[PDB]
Amino acid sequence: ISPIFQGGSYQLNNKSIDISSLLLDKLSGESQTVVMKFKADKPNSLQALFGLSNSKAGFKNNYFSIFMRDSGEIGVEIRDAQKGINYLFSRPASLWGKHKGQAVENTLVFVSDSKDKTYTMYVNGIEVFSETVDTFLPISNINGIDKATLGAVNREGKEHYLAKGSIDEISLFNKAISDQEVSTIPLSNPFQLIFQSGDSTQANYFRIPTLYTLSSGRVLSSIDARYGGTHDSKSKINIATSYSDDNGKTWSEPIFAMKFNDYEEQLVYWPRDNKLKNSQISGSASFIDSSIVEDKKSGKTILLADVMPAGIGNNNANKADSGFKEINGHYYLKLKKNGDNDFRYTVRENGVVYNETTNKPTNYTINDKYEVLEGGKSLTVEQYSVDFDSGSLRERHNGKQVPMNVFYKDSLFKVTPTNYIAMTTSQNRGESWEQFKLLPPFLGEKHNGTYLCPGQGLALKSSNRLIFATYTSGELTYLISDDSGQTWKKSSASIPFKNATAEAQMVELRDGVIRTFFRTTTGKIAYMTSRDSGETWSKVSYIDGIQQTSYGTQVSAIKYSQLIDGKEAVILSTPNSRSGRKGGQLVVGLVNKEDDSIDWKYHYDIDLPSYGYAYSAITELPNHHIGVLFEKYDSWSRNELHLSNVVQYIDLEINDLT
Ligand SMILES: O=S(=O)(O)CCNCc1ccc(Cl)c(Cl)c1
Repeated sequence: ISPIFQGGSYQLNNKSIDISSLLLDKLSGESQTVVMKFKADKPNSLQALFGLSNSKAGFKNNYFSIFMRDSGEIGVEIRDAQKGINYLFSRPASLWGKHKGQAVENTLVFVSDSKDKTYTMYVNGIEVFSETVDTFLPISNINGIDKATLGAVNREGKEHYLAKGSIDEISLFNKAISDQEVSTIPLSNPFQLIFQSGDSTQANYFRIPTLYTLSSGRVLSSIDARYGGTHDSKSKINIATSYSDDNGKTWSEPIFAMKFNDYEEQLVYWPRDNKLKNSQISGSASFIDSSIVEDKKSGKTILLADVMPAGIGNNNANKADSGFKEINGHYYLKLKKNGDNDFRYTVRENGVVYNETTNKPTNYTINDKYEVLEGGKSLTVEQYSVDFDSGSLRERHNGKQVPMNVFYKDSLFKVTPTNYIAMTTSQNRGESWEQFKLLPPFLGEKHNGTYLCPGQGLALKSSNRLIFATYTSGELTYLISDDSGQTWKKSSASIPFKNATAEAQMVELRDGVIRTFFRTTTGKIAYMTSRDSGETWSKVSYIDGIQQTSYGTQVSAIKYSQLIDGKEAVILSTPNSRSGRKGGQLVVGLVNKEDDSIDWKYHYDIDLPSYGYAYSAITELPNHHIGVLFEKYDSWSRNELHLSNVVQYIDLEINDLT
């Protein structure tokens, strides 16, 4: 249907615009849709875009408003004092501000549906909230409404929540338009989604993006598909991948690179209220933090991720145990059987489960998918599904049987409750992945494993050498392979931090010269340099000119293929802020050939300083553009947990950055 009101090019310069005469007598019935295209690249701290209000003395709490905050949060209020109703619905990190230096046209669609008693908000083609109430309040049924306002709310004759921005288009409809109709509204998005709610992963949330450009020109991405809200393990998390064959313009339907099936892959709306938001899937095995590299020699793509057995995160990982037993320089995965107090079993060659107390082998074997077989027959466990139907999280059997895996809660044989690193490979550039294999311990029998640095591994240009950075307490532990990842050795590099989340990414400055940039606890990004392709490492220095928070954020980095201002260049991606994960930047550094020092010359503002930016992935696309896949929200903040579709991808050109 057509709009009851349509207007455009309104400039909101800290002065509201009265449209009461044009709009109020048009409103009819109890269901309404608002469609608004607006820019706000210099918003006030808290501002209303649109208001319907009773402006009379004594009715200051009788109004409907669409408001935003300078954090990028969008919301509505719907208030009527006589009815005793004060609704506020909102979601953080729903907005764009600027892209390539230009103000972004956000497309907002608000649906107020009296039939279903539901208020739904979409921004830029993303549903950010849908709220059903017992007692519905039509937005124009508020007692004594006498003003329709853009850029403020009129309360008792004064302008509240004054806005700075512009409304290029606004339309209103006396109908709650369907999800279908909403999907046909044209958008002006500066970004795209690779992974998203409702896709093949069926995860409602994603974190920890990666990007890597393959030699064929295919661009590959991996990511944590996170099911139990955005929480780090313990949770259910799979690793998913998607690729683009047209320089990032379109992306394949995701597949899994690493997956467990002890819990159903469920799209769940995780509670965001303070009482329940820390609910956590607590009995699922999980993966977390993936990293990708390509091997020139074999042509294989290699992907590593951390692996957790059921119930396990870094918080409760058996810190004193690698989970392997050493025998004659070889390492065997330990196993505990149902009923034993200790781990009296190991997995030997060909997956033979072996009893250690009596050195007898068993009739049990572990296959290649880490599944348990008895006498060659595959054992099963009943799968779990989760729900909040009771008003709190329940995890329960769902009637479905799945292969029994040693990482599962219900398994006859269980691995040690600690963190492992898994490896998988693809021989078709991400069209399918092999069953994963555990990497061996690198720091000994009684040391728990290191933590993978998410992002990229490094394929040295002038050799077959492959390197994946990992971290543990007191050091970076580089994993090095010269045989297409069939065997790995470690190279330890001390860092002056204990228990840091020292997420590190590498660039090859020139042949055999590696600079690693890493997250610290000091508020500055650190780096170290190797000049012998990763064998030995320099002391730690720090970058001036970029700020991080005390707890730090992952930093991504690449060596750009083309010279800039006649110099070799490196590009870093990180938030730039000592306050939160916001103020995303790409920082372009030029290498000084005299000494390999880096002059950080150009800073590109990804979006507003106050808008969220967290973990990130950067790659040079085959056409020399820059692809960026990043968490567009504050993934540390306890207020921005469990948001859908905030991991987003943009395309940039070098001239945009400089
Ligand atoms: O808190 S954030 O800095 O956003 C993410 C840190 N995640 C680190 C990490 C790595 C591996 C595991 Cl298993 C866990 Cl639980 C946490």
